[PDB]
Amino acid sequence: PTLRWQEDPEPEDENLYEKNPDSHGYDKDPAVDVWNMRVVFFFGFSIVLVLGSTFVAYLPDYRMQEWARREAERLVKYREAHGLPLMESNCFDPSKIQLPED
Amino acid sequence: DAPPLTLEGIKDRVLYVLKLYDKIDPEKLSVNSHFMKDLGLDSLDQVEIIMAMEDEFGFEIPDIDAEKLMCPQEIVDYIADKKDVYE
Amino acid sequence: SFPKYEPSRLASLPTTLDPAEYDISSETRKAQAERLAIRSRLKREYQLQYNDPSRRGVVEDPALIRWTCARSANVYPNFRPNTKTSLLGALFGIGPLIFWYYVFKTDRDRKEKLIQEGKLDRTFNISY
Amino acid sequence: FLPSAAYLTHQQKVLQLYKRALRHLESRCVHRDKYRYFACLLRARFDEHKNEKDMVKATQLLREAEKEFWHGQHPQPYIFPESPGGTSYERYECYKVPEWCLDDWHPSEKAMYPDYFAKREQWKKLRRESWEREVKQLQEETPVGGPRTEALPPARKQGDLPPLWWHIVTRPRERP
Amino acid sequence: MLKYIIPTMMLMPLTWLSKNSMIWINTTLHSLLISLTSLLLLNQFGDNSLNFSLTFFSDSLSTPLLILTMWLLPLMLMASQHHLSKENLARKKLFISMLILLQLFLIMTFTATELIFFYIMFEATLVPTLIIITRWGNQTERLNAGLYFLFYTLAGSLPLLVALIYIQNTMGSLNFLILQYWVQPMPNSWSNTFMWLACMMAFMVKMPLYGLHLWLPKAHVEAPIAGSMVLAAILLKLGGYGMMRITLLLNPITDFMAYPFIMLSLWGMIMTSSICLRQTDLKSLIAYSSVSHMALVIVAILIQTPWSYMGATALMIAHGLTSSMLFCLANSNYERVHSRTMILARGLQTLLPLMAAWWLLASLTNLALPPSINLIGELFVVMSTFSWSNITIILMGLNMVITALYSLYMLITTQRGKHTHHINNILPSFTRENALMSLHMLPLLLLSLNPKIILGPLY
Amino acid sequence: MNLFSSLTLVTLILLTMPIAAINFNTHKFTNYPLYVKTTISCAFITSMIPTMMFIH
Amino acid sequence: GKRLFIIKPSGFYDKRFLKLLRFYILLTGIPVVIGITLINVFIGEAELAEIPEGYVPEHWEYFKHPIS
Repeated sequence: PTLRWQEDPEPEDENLYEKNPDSHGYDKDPAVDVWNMRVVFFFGFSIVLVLGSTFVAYLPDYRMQEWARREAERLVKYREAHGLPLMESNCFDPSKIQLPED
Repeated sequence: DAPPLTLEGIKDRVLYVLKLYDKIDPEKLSVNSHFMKDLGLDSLDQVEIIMAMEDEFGFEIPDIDAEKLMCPQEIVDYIADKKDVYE
Repeated sequence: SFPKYEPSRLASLPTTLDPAEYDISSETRKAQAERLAIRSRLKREYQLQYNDPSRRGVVEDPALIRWTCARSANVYPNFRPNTKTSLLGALFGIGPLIFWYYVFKTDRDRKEKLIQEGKLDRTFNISY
Repeated sequence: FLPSAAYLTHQQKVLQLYKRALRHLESRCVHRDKYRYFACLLRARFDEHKNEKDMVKATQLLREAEKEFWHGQHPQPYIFPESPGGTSYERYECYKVPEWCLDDWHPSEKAMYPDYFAKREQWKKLRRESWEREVKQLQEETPVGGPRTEALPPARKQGDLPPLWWHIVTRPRERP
Repeated sequence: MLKYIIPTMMLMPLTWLSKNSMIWINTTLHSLLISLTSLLLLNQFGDNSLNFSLTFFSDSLSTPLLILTMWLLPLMLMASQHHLSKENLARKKLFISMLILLQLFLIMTFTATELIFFYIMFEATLVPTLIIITRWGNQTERLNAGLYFLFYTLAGSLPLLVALIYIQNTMGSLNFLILQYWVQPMPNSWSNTFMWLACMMAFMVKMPLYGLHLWLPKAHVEAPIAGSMVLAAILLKLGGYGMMRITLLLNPITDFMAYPFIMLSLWGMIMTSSICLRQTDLKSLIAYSSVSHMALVIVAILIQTPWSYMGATALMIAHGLTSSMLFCLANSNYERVHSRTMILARGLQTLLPLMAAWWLLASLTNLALPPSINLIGELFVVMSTFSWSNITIILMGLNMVITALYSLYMLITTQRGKHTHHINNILPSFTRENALMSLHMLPLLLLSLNPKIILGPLY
Repeated sequence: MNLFSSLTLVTLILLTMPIAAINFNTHKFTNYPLYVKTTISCAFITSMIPTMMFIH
Repeated sequence: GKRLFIIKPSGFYDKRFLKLLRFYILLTGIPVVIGITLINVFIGEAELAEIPEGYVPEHWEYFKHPIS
């Protein structure tokens, strides 16, 4: 003697195939789905992925890497060629330091 | 590893091993026989026969069936079920 | 000839040596009849809603749904804080945490005091 | 736990014991001749008191038989390489594809195999043509207010197919 | 940086004044264009950060996360159809513009300079997540999910504001540089303990730490796929980014006051990897997986080694990609059967014989197969914590074992052994889900080749 | 030796064509088992040489 | 009169996707690799000299590779 509802019986399971056997991703509009495929590849791989692969495969020395290689090369060659010990400890000059006293 | 089984062939192999069995005769050995009516042998040696088929062909048959074969034709039918006998 | 197969929480008791299967009263016959009847009706409903040629979706078992809703969402109702619940809660939730806490204090105070002495093997320990 | 009735019986219970003990005696006993000897010995041991008009002493001897069996089984009972438990256990299940597929193919490949799909389509029309009336009338027609069995009657009425047969007939071929 | 801000704005009236079968191409195409546009950013070098204005700047912590955001938007926007294409046009447009405003506040948040501005953009990151998951939460408790969500995030993130205003009017302005160059150490009075506790506890809530992870599982099992990917990847690594910055201040008391949180994180990492071994609701296993990886993140943040921060940022980016991918695969399976449960949908090595390739690939990244980034992260964090103590490797290795076993259980449970053969409705794989998998797992392997980009400031 | 290093690195890299081959072919080669067997044989004959140089 | 009929899931949609993927990466995988091969076979990398006396460079004229 009661129902509490009035709506459609749910769901309506649409196979997105069985009206298009050629169909790509979304709903049954035929051509613009092919455009979706073509844009998400051709502007998603064909312009993004391989160009990003080149662009990050090399660029300059990110955080000064090979600069540091050759700079350390020249500095250690200098500190061999002038006798003084390589990598002096006490990186700041002890003449320009002032210990507080007791 | 697939020689094809066929219905005449499975009939011949099953009747070969029944005929080799001792306490039956090669005279009253029919395809449409009974292990209960006319061969008259007991349930015990009936399951010895079931053991012979399992040990020849290489697979168990379950005890839901070994109650209820009781004739050679249904034996051939049941290995036809397990093997799906067409080429 | 045999010590009669003491069971466990792991070793299942097999079908043969129950020995309750041999005291068949009429109640066990009654129970096995009704249990077969229940299995019969459920396979009937399932097979009719399994072999429909129009039935596109899945058969949507209420048993699995009922188990899942019992397992996750029907925990927090229902509950009362008992002695057993509170006791096991503070044991298996706080016990290991506070134990691991004290042992890492102990290891860290050892290593801090020991390198405060300076006699540790950090002659070259750069990758800290 | 079986589809036909509510229990095995005494008879088939003893029978399954005899099958198991004979199988374990295979798994214990190589060389096949001493196997044959011990098999006839075991058959004689069941022949000693086959003909008890008693029943309660028979089932007590059944229980003591199960004790001396389970004491004397094998660590690897010889399971066949087709049985569950065994070496196969749906071994070539890699290709046991159900046949609700193969209709969701692109019509290029439905052009690749034409006759098969024509006859498959008349199979599905055979199914739907006799689905409603005969099958569901035969199911809601015969049984008791509860079904209380797991068998089902055949279609002895006149013509067409026994009910509820599609997933029985259309199965994998067990060696593809 | 306004060169990135303003086309992300102007992608919004785009979506309004396009029509049916016309919004989609514009949004997706132009969002990919913005992805190239921020691939242009990565210049960052040497001495310091790089300053995009008197107002914006980029640390090299912020560059990979920012590029990850602008990568993850078009993927998401393709991913969130077929479960709403049959709803109305106006509601669909509102959905797309909601995500674009979301991305806009995420870029605002990652390129912050002032921590107060960071806080405003933190909760402006919050409010679209709420509206998406509540309006399309798609199950009966999306109510409770949103409610738990917003009250945990605000009521944890509320006193963080008070602590930052107090620091503002005790140490001048709040550039990250003038937070640096002027920070002086602060000793162990109890006010310092509460101030540290306020800041670190708000971001602890947003990671999650272990005692506050039941924020998470409702807020991912009852979300749509877009908000789930957003929430997992961008929001959890956003919380980690915040703690990574503001841990620059208050180093002289973090040692004395960091002991309970590490131990909470370790025993909770073990417990969370254990609790995702036995649950149903396959969608939630990825959520508890995410709590496991974030617990390892928190271990890496509270220990303060440069080794630890390198491992932390790599673990951030790799787990973001893994979890976002794996959520998208679980949505594919739920589009197949209307279950969400684990033990139901089975088989599928036979059917869809290349969906399983993507399941295998993501499952082995979540295993941390070794050339991938996630092993780089986990390995350096284990190295840094073993230099922290000679004992913690029991916990890390046992995490590795249980992580292996639940991840493999996800693989071979639902997609191995036997189809239940009363399914008979699953379609062969669309091009779209294959495209989504392709957009996840090309950059993960491409960073697996050359990973010197994604390591942190302490490179 | 340039011969030594050259032959060892090509014993590596000969095991790298066929995976990329059927990842890139999509026209199902009938000769695929024969192909993998013959590249393993060629890797063998390249690997016999520098080991004998090593013992030499 | 020997052969049987296997039951496959499909080949169509799967091989169509992979064919599209190799075509749409390869359509700019090929000309870029051709381009960079022409770059390091014609245009030169760079040379390793030092700072000329009183001639400040650009912020380029600093790097080995010409595309960088």
